[PDB]
Amino acid sequence: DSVTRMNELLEILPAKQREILILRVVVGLSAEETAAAVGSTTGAVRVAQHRALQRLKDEIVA
Repeated sequence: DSVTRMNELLEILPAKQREILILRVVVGLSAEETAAAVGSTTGAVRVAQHRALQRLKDEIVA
């Protein structure tokens, strides 16, 4: 199940990064709305996004 694999991948990330990716990508919050939602700065959300995609890319590639 594709969503099953997705959740297993997401479970590889820190909670905060999972939350950010779900909010930005699946739900569709902007970076600003996401930062407001999770009590961060937009800058912090951008950094977390970068760190998340890199960890994901690592897993997918390997």
